[PDB]
Amino acid sequence: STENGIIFGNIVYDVSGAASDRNCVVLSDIHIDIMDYIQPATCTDAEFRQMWAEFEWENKVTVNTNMTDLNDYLQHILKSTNMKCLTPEKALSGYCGFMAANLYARSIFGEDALANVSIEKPVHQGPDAAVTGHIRIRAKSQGMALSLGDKINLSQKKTSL
Amino acid sequence: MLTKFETKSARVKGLSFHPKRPWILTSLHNGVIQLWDYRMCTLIDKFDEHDGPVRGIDFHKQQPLFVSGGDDYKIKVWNYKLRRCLFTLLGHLDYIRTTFFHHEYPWILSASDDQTIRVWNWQSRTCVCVLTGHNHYVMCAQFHPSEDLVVSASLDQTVRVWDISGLRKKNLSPGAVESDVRGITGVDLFGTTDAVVKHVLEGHDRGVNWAAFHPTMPLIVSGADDRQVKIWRMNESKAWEVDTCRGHYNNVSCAVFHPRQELILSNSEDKSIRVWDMSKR
Repeated sequence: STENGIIFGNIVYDVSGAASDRNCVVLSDIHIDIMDYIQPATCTDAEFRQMWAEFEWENKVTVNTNMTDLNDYLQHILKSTNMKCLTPEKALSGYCGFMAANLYARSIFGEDALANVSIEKPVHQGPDAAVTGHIRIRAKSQGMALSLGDKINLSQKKTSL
Repeated sequence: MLTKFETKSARVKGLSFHPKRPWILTSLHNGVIQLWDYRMCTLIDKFDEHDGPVRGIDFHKQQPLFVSGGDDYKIKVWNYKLRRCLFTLLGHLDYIRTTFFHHEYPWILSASDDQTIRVWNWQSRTCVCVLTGHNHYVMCAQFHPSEDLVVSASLDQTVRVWDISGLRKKNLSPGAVESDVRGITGVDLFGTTDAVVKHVLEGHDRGVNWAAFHPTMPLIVSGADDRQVKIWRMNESKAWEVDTCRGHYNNVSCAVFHPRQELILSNSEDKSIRVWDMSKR
């Protein structure tokens, strides 16, 4: 509880200089992010598609670039955000695949977020060590939504924070 | 390098920057007093001190507190931090421009925009000082070099510099040689705001918007109710010191010294801030 709508937290906080102390720390937080919050959540595909289109379209971020195949990479990202890819078609996340992966999640304060990311995928002189897949992010406010696309973008790779 | 935050609003007569904090406390004549402890781009509080206008802002001198003045005519000191009112007296027939805090017996000075300013004992109850020598409507009231020596700027077209006492105003002296306040080539006029020859300096320049002091010094840097903002040094007292500070188009509401910077910053009304030296000027 306690709604405060100061998004991403990052709200000023006080420790005060009020006694053996002349100053102290006033701080705003940072360090308060999304990837964690949302839990995986699920859907019927036809309805899904219909829905996918239907949803708050308004955010997307791109996937392109990493350190891994989207097998290990995808798993890693998935676990990191604690979120769902709804369903496979065996077409094949292996030989290429030339697979677009649909992901859904529902959070602790209940937003459902929808993705279709469509991605190249690693494999010798076939394709995938980048993507150039587009991550399409729908979350109700664009501001969190895009931000989520980012957040995930942060999540995507593994490097010096 | 960066102008971190910027929205044009507020119609601002009185102003102060936190010598300790990156606060700006701002007085509008919207009737508003505001403290924003400017750092986190956030206002702590905002009280429109009364229905009438607000001209004054001054420091208590401590760390984070305001002493405030409105057309209420009241000296309030309220601590933002402690969100409470320290000791209270209202004001005469005009608002409070400057304040200083002292403490033999935790003791107090209040500087005012009207008539008198009175300095009060709430401990071993006696009189430290009485200041008469103001009339109405003080634009910029000031502590001097000696902090508890002072200057005031008026819409009564005078300037007052006063001498105080621990039992009201007086000074004892007998050694000097000539004076720069008044004693050799050039010098600017007395005004009338009080009635003792300390120096009441002429605040006529259609009236004086601001007065600013030179710490050990008596040079003043001024805002004036003339295009002419006229600069005088009473640590010299030049001729072509009958300087009118000139825009292109009208005014020079103020022009000011920056403690550190040996410079003058001018600001005016053709849509402008005008840039001035004062190191070689």
